[PDB]
Order: sequence, then C-alpha cells, then structure tokens
Amino acid sequence: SVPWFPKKISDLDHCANRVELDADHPGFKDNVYRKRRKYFADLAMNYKHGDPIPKVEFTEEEIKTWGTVFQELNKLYPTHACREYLKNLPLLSKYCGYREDNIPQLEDVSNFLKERTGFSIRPVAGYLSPRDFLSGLAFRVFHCTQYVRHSSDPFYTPEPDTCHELLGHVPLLAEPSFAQFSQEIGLASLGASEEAVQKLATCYFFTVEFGLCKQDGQLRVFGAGLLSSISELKHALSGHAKVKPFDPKITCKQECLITTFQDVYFVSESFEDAKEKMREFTKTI
Ligand SMILES: Cn1c(=O)[nH]c(=O)c2c1nc(Cc1nc3cc(NC(=O)CC[C@@H](N)C(=O)O)ccc3[nH]1)n2Cc1ccccc1
Ligand SMILES: [Fe+3]
Repeated sequence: SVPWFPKKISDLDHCANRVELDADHPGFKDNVYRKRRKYFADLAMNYKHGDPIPKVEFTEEEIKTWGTVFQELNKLYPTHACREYLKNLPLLSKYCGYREDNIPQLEDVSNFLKERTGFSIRPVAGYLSPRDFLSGLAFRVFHCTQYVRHSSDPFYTPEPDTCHELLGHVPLLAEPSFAQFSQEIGLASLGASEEAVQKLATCYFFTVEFGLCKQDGQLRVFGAGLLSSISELKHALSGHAKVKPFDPKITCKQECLITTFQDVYFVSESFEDAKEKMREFTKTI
C-alpha cells in the first residue's frame, strides 16, 4: 500500500517535526552552544505553516563566523560558481541583507524566494527521513537549518548549518529552472516506494548538494555543499577530482559521503537537461 504523503503545503506540519550533538561535533563539550542549539531546535519544532519564520538576534560571535566564511567564499564564486548562482547572489545581497557583518533572516529570504519562484523556507530542527525532506520540495518548501556552526572552526561543519543554507542553497532556489528541477524531485517522491525515495535522495545529493555543471566548456559548481565549503569548492574544480556525467541510473548507486570530500562528482549539462533525465528516470522506478 501507499505510505502517507502530504497533499497540501500545511500538511508538512505532520512530518516536518519527525526528526544532542554527536561525539565528534566541535561544540560537543560546550554547554552554552548546546543551549543555543536547543533554542534553535525549539523554534523549528514550534513553527507551523502560515507562521512568519521567527527572527533571530544572532550573537556577535555568530556573525563573525558567518563573516569569516562569507568573505572567503565570495573570493572564489566568480571563478568557481555556475552562472545562475552568480546571477542571483547579488539580488539577495540587495533584498535580503547578505553582508559580511549581517546574517540574513530566513523570513526575508523566504519572502524573496516566494516572489521569484514560489519557493519558501521552513525552519527544521535537524535531519528528517528522505521521504519527509523530499516531500517538502513537492510544495516548493525547503527545510532549512537556522543555527550557526560552532565558532571554533568557521571553515568546517559536520552538518548543514544556516551558512550552508543561505550561501549554498538559496541563490539557486531563486532560479526558475533550478526550482522546477528541485520541485519535480519532491513530486516524484510523493507516495513512492522506499527504494524509489532513496534513489531520488541520492540523485538530489549529487545535483542539489554536490552537482557540477558545464558552461561554455568550463566546469562550474552548483551543489550547495560545494558552494559553502572553501576546501571542497576548490578541490572539486582541481585537476584530481573524479568527474562523471550525471546519469540517474548510475548516479543513484553512488554512496553519499558526509565526513569526507566526495569520491566522485557528477556533471549536469544544464538544469533543463538534469530535469529531463530525472523525468526519464522516474518513469522506471
Ligand atoms: C537528503 N536529506 C534527507 O534525506 N533528509 C534531510 O533532512 C536532509 C537531506 N538533505 C538535507 C540537506 C543537506 N545538506 C547537506 C550538506 C552536506 N555537506 C556539506 O554542507 C559539506 C560542508 C562541510 N564539510 C564544510 O565543512 O563546509 C551534507 C549533508 C547535507 N544535507 N537535509 C536536511 C538536513 C538538516 C539537518 C541535518 C541534516 C540534514
Ligand atoms: Fe544542503
């Protein structure tokens, strides 16, 4: 039989909450950071569709961490990011307050995206099942972290944080072709088999999180996981990295690495082409 799936955007209230630092977390021994993280998780747990996303007063330390990462990544984007990223990034600086000394609010970003592509943000406490996470995309909802990485290492995070969301994900959700591509991953997942959902999540991971694209003959980055990580952003376009064409039947067999660089990156020819390839693929699963 078919598992429950959301039929309208407010139904995400029933799965957005179906989500403690792991031993190796840089804030693992810090009580104050631990408290701040509980503060953020509660905001997400108490959020209901229709609410304005609670605005957060970020600490001076949190803003410095953002500024440090932001400054270095922006040096690299012109020569590393795909053109769609570069086109949208300045609109966000203008309308959502992206600055070295200011962390943008998820509510302003959500309002900006609703205008551009109908995408919206939902604060999320932590990891959801792939079924639940992808189901949000069906309604152009991106489940998004609101907390900031620990200040001890601004250049590394073992998990998505809001720097990753804002710098890695948001500029492409503002792009119509990318937004369509993403939504169709969500739509395909609704009520799909467990196997199909895992395959869709892996395709998502190697496009939305770690995808490369070819533009005017050059390899560029569009994956959010690359766009928010200085070392892997550089590595991915280095001579050494193993690169293959995006092909869902093959890509979906690849393991998704969390604690290390990826072993392989997949190149999409364009968002339109990736979208077409997923359409062909979803027919088979
Ligand atoms: C597939 N899926 C799923 O099934 N359920 C979800 O809940 C889910 C999800 N995918 C996401 C979004 C996501 N972005 C990621 C980005 C990375 N990697 C990086 O950012 C590399 C950065 C780092 N090494 C650095 O130092 O910069 C790893 C995992 C990620 N998951 N999420 C949301 C989410 C929210 C909190 C924790 C985990 C996942
Ligand atoms: Fe991500």
